[PDB]
Amino acid sequence: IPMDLFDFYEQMDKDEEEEEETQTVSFEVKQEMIEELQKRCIHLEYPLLAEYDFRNDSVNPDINIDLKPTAVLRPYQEKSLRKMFGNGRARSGVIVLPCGAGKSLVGVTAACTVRKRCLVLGNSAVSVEQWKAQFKMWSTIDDSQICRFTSDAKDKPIGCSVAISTYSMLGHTTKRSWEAERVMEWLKTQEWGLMILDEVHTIPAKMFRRVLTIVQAHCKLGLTATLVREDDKIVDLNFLIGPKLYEANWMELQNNGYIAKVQCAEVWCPMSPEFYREYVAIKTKKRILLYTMNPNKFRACQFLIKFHERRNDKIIVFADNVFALKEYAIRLNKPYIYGPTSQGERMQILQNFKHNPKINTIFISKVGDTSFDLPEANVLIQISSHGGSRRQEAQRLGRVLRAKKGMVAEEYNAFFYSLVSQDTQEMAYSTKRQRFLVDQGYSFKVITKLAGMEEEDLAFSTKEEQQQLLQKVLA
Amino acid sequence: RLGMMRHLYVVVDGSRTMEDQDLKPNRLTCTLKLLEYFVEEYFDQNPISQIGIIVTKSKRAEKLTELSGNPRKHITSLKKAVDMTCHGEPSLYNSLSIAMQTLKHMPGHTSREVLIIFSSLTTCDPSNIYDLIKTLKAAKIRVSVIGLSAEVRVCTVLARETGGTYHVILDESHYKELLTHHVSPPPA
Amino acid sequence: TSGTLSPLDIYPKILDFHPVTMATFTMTLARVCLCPMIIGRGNDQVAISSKFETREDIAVIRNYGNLLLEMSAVVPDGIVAFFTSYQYMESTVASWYEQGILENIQRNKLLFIETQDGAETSVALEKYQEACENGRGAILLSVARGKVSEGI
Repeated sequence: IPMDLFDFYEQMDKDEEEEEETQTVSFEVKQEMIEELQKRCIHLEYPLLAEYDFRNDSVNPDINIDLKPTAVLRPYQEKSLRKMFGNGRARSGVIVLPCGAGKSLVGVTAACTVRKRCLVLGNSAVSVEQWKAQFKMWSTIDDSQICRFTSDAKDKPIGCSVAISTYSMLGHTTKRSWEAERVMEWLKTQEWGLMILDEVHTIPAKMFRRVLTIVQAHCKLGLTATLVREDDKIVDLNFLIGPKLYEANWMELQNNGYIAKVQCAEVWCPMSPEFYREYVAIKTKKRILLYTMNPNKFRACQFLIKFHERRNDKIIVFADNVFALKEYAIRLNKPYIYGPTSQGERMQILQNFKHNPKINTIFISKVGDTSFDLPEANVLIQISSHGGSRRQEAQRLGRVLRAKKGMVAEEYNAFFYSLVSQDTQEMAYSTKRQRFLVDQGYSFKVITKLAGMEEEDLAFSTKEEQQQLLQKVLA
Repeated sequence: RLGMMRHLYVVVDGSRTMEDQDLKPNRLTCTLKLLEYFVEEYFDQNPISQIGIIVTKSKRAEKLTELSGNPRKHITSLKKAVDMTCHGEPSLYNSLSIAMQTLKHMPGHTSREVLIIFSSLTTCDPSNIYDLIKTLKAAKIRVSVIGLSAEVRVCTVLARETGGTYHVILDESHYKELLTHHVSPPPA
Repeated sequence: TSGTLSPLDIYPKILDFHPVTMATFTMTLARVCLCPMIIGRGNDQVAISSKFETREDIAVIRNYGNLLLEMSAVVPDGIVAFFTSYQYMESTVASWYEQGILENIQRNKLLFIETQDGAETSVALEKYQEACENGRGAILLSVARGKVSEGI
């Protein structure tokens, strides 16, 4: 019976003396006792099923957060917190929802419900500042106990939620990675007990994974929309944070005056003289440019901007590369936003795009993703298949697009487009993209021709024009 | 069946409440569609007879068909009405006064009848409706109401005082049973 | 007697005596009656704490004012809304005559306030029986203690 049972720590492992012979592990591996990774503590179901239990004799009895107030979440979010009360730590650990519908609120509520000494992990200071703005109803004495805790200073019991910090490892002041042995876990090194991760996909990377791996970490919750990069690490995240409690929030459940119905499309474009000579012959990182700048595909992108500006729709055009961004945008004479565009000029372009009926198309680089209060529109065009994550295409779509007036309860009232050059490595991403979006509940189709592109003025009207671009791209 | 001749004024509720999806597609669509089925069955049972069609909508009365002995006008009018739908609130007093004016003219041995399909709860008319009910019973104009989910007392008294036919309809099957009871002739 | 009294105990409690008991009518099925309760329908419906129901504006505005309007507009029949006091009644229905500009029901209902008059009471019952939602016993507000309890 476990009334005497010691349990300890060695470098990243838990060893269990004079044992109760617990299920699901090897025995006398190198001594009479059981020995697991720290990170295996998460598997509380394997003892719970057996009817086994354990005690935290290493406890520290100091004080904790109360945060008694409540707020109202979306109908699926409220169902998702209600499930978490239901399931408990044996059968909980991540939630997936867009970066534009209430993820900050799920984190402050997840900490106010769970109610333990908490450390909040985030990607960015702006997101700490959005959390703070969310959290003001549960903030103790409004503004006299909230503080930041990162590379310049630390103070107070709370802040953006409870104490927030960043994932970073540049040196001794880049907080969570550097501090990962001092404070954090109620059962051993026992100052705190609860972990809330915003942007949770960020942690399972090869160096970062160690922050999570080198503890027992009692309670853990993660929140994300991108969830994984193109190589799919996500089997690891079940171990590292916990299993996935939720994924859906389909626009099928929020149509009539609520968000958008999006017609999704992929566009297959043919390939014009000289560009495949050179695509086929070049194996280097330049070849990404011959498939993206393919003038038949540029003419589809131009024709599509013209159709939706003729109807006065608002359009964001995404370009994965600053070269591509500027070659498309300067030719189409639409503003662009990227890293080196300043805050003053970005806020002028974005205010113009949202409120000026003359400024209806803009071009944007990777800086939106994971973070850029991206503005509202009704049309999204991606010039390329990229290598950022099929799941980030759906986060980006979801956070940017809304219903056009009048038509707020129809089958579709917003539009997404991804442009693909036929007979290239750009095509490989489609059978995955297509399966992903339809599994996310989206109506998605393939457009393979445009015989009305043969009825109007567009660029690249000759071989000589196309040759002028081909020489510039090759250089 | 032959023995006497009937005059019947079909009155339909074209208020905003008739748009509702409670009774197939919506009440307006289900009622006009079954009412077309009734006209042909009543005229087949009653070869020497007449009907006229009135609606109450947007706080007024309108004549969809004039009083006549050819069924074709009435099914063509029920077809033409569905497109223009229903909005607003009844005008029952003005509809019983135009119906009265046509029915008073008719000779001694023919019936005087008003059939009303009712999905409202009152009517917009200022005029004193009780004076007009007293006048219907003197004139021998009989008024029947088929109501949708509704027993509001002035309508029920108005159908009882004029002859005894306030009925409630809760399905498309029950409404076809009610119209088919009205297809049935009077004694002579 | 009092119509119903089946749990029996309160009368012997009040008497400090133990009468002979008897149930002396044949009753009808439960299905002719329906006795609902209302409190909310999603997990975000938190405005009904009623720690100070006489002061909780958000709670009066939310399902107390809003559920009444949903139920009355959907269920279009003659329906009387009973309140615990005049002050609640006045706050819940903005009416023609509002206690503030900030009150949360907009729909044709009739009032039943103090200085009720025996002749004036009948006018409101004539209106409710005749037609429309509104009248005495119809879409009208009355405090449950008040005279409307005599009925017609």
